[PDB]
Amino acid sequence: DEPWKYLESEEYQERYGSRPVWADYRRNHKGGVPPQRTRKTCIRRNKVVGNPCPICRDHKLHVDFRNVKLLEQFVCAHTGIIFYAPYTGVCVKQHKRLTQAIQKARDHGLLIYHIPQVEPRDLDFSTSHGAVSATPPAPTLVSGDPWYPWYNWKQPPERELSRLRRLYQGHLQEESGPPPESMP
Amino acid sequence: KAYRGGHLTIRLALGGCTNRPFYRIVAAHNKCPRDGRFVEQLGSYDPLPNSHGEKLVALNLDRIRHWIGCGAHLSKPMEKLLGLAGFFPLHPMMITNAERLRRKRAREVLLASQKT
Amino acid sequence: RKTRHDPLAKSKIERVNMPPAVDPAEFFVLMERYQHYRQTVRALRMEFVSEVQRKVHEARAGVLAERKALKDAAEHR
Amino acid sequence: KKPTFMDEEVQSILTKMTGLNLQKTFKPAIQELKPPTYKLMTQAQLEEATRQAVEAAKVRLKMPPVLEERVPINDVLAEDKILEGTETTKYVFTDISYSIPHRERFIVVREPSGTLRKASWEERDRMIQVYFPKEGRKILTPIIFKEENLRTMYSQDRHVDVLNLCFAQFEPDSTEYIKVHHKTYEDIDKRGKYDLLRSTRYFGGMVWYFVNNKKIDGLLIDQIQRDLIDDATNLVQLYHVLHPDGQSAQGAKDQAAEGINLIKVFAKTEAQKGAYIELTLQTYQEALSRHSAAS
Amino acid sequence: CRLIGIKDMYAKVSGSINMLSLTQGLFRGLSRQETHQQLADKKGLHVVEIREECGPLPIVVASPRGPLRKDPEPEDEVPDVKLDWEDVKTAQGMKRSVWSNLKRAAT
Amino acid sequence: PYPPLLRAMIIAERQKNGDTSTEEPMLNVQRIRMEPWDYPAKQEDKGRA
Amino acid sequence: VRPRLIAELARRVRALREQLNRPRDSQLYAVDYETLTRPFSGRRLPVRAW
Amino acid sequence: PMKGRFPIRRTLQYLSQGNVVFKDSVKVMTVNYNTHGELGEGARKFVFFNIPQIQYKNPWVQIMMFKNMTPSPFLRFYLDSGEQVLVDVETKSNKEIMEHIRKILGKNEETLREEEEEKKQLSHPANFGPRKYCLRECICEVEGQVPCPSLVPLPKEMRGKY
Amino acid sequence: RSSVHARWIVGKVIGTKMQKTAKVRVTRLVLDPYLLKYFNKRKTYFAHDALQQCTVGDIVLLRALPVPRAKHVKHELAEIVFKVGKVIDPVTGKPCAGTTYLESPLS
RNA sequence: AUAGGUUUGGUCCUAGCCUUUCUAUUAGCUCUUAGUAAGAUUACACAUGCAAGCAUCCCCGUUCCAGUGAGUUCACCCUCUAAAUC
Ligand SMILES: [Zn+2]
Ligand SMILES: [Zn+2]
Repeated sequence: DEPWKYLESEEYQERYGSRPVWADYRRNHKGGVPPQRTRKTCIRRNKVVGNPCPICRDHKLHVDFRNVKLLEQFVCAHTGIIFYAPYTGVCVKQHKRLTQAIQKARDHGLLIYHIPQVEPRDLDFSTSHGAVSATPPAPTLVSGDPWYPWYNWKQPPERELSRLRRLYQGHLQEESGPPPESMP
Repeated sequence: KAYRGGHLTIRLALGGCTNRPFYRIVAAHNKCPRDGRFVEQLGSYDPLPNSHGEKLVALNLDRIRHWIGCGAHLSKPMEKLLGLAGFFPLHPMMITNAERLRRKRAREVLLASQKT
Repeated sequence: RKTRHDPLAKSKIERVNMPPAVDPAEFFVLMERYQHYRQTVRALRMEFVSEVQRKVHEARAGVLAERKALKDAAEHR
Repeated sequence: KKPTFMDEEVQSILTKMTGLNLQKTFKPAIQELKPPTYKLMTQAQLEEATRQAVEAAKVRLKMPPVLEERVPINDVLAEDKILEGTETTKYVFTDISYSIPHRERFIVVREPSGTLRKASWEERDRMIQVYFPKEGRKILTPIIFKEENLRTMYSQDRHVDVLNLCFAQFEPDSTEYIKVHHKTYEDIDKRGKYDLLRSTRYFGGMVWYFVNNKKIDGLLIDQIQRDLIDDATNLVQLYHVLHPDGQSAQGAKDQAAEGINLIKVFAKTEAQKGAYIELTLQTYQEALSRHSAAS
Repeated sequence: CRLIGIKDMYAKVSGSINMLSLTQGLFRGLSRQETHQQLADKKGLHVVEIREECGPLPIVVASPRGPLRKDPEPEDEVPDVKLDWEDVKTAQGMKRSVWSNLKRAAT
Repeated sequence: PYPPLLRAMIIAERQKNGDTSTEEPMLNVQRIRMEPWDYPAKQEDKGRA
Repeated sequence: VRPRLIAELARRVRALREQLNRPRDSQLYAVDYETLTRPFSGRRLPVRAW
Repeated sequence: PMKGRFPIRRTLQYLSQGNVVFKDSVKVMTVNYNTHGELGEGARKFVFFNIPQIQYKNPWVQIMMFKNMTPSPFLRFYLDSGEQVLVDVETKSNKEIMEHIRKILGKNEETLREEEEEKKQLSHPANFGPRKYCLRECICEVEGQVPCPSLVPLPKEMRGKY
Repeated sequence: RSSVHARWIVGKVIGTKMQKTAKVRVTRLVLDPYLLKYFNKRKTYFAHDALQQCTVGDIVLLRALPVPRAKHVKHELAEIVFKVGKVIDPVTGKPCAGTTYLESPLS
């Protein structure tokens, strides 16, 4: 179950050698150009297809982020690009799993890849901006008056209230009421 | 086209999928389709929460100022969001709905107190 | 949507457009909040209009524009 | 006034500490490969090509600025109690613009308390990376900047690339950048692969951190083992400038020391393994006697 | 080229694809290659390589075994070389083909 | 007063362009009139159907 | 461009008919006072004016 | 092989490898050159090699070439203010003519970079439109944010299954 | 200013059979994009001349008009750049026939 | 195109047709779930239901959206400039 043992064991160098795993698979197709996709899976239900892919033909070959020699076998050596499924021979499912293993090993550190030297994001590196320093506080904020004092409820005189009632009587709704202050 | 009568409008344009709204702040004519010719896209507004959760929005404030100076008519969610920003005053409608919720929650607190 | 020559339906041949019931103080403070908000956004819009006009005027003819125009003419000659 | 990192004499001597190995600076990396071009010249044009390669190496080896940490900003612009309790999840506003600098743009947060707080440094960097993306930086913090990952990759001897990923992800004034850089410097002081950090743009920051927080014994050791003797004398000089109230410093200007004697004065005064510095110095002087007899 | 040992080239054939002329033309070209040492001995100057992978670092490959010529090469501006229209078509991007860059098997 | 983000904008840009000038940013309001919901318009700016 | 003479003629005579035979305010703003329905319009009046 | 003596003159990198970008004052460029005589060889090579590059980098300037009608080869430039620049090119080279016209009526490098900076001002990153114009189409792509429903299924907060 | 697209054009006179009008042939260079080669494309302009100074075969400079006069007359004569036969060399401002000096420049 | 098959008693050359690749519509046979994109062949005829109201009377809008591919160089740039928003 735990990988990194078969790859250093004896049966690997007996069946395969210094050659890669995929150096023996030839996909069967209508001749000339192969289809520009492999099968989606070799293992349908719990049965294997007639010509298994290099990953699917050996159940011992487990794939994860710690299986670094397989991962560097399935990624190129002179270029930092991953081998595609028509090039290698693995399924679409196995290609997705091998890719996820590649980037999981890449951000877990157990795989070699090139990182370019990056130029600094900005030119001026000062922190003397109003967005990255303090600001002179508002008069309301040094006090506690609400900003834009027309936000506060202020009851009109009942003369204006009765003028409103004279305008919009008949279909008049219920009465007034000041806001509470603190939510539950 | 020509659009006999009309004006520019800073508004939200839907660009998401089903059960996933996303809005783009654009400068479009009022008489054009919602997802159509905008003269320029001012920013972005995601109302959905992030994994951390912050409901994103970005505004190109100088070009917003430019199109307001050119005469763009703001739409009701748009002055809602600019008031929420602090580029515009807070909106009387939404502080009034805050007030309506004040009184509604006061009523349910009183009713629950009578229940208990 | 409909055009000017579409016949109206019967449920809109008769249908009353009943008015919302009006609350007094929310309505009055709502009018005051509306007039205050419209006044301050009118001020902000006037400021932005003046800013755009100033930008156009200084781009057309400021001091650096005349400076680069005279440099171009002198370099040409 | 104490000379900071960005001064002419310290920059020149730090350049000499770094050194220029062309075969390490311009090195074959595993990227996409294009067929190579071939050119046809004399010895003089070959020397001109090597000079241009040296100048390009200097451009590539221009030194990133070492800067102090930033104060965690907590500034409430406004607080709207009427807004408090209306919405649930916060709102981050960004002035994206195009010509404003990134440390000049304004980004604010509105919370369910009604507080219009200016955005923190981490939220600031995340929103700048979202709306103005730079290559290499991801807004989610990489899992490679965790203890076991950095340990494994230090064991795989990848410290230049630690500093590369850290430069790509974190701004130099950030606490995470500061912590990762000093943790890498502590690991390289524990084991020590200064040659693995030579001819790279982090050598000067490493030397600056060590002479500021004094652990330069291994630097003297590796310098006089690898015959970087003018380099070692200049490093003792940098120490004497940066700490002028040290007994190394008054002993040096009392004895008018100039070279290997400056190194000896330092090792007699404050070197924590000064017996081993003297032992390496006298073995080096035995080697000097050997090749002087050879000369 | 698996029999020879060559691993990385591109080859396009045209005209008549006859096997018995194809193989003989292949052998004629590969045996009438010029190497960098012979090139350097003919011109009298250094042979250098400039890779995009390494950078501006000049990598000397072949130096003359005799004297070094001291007059520089004549920089013939706008040279007279016969280009290929398929190469120029591919370089400028009007080579529209549904067959060229197809994902095939190994080698 | 100016809305708080714009207040931050303009006080920031003035202390970048030089003089501290810590007065509160005010703008003229009495220029704008206060015509309420009563004011009649013009019939030729209007028009009969 | 082949001219649109008949369209221009229709426009001109429509403008002339609108100018000459315009409906007047008497038959425009009349009110059937029991059902609040104006003639020639067919639309009644809003709830704030009954 | 491509037809012609020098096939490099039709390879779209020679054309966008010429250097003269004319100012907005000039409208007509006239090249009077001599087919014979050892002194007009620079003008002949300038007509042969550099006129396509000049026309490619200045698409709206009318370039007219004239044959053996005057005993000396010269360039004339007709400029919108009304100017008529004369540049004799007898006993010169094509590179000399290129440098001369780039100095006299060529736009400066700083002006070209400023124009290109205005184009990069037009190209903005933070906008979210289609891939033809912008860089990302939605924030369904940016990690952390809730993904697109097609790629990742949404939880049952969605409508219908409320 | 002018609503005419062509501000300054240099062309050749074809015919002078219209009163106070000259028919001028303007030849621009248009890139054939497949061959990537510049070929002359010709357009006929109608220029206004008040003095009947231009004969056929002349090389003329035409300026734009602020508003076109006729249906096609959108340009006016600016100068007779090269009169037929009697060609004054402008570099050495001397009369010449072609490739030779009718009057010697060392006069 | 990394090309392949096919003229002949046989070879070489020129040549056409076809194969190998990808996408779309329809037909046959056969089909488990979940999510998401997209969804008359016909500018042929349409039963029926709905799609334009608002609003203190005036106005405004129904001249927009939505649809279709019949026709077809009325779409782009410059000059001038009328509605329209400030
Ligand atoms: Zn498989
Ligand atoms: Zn999506």
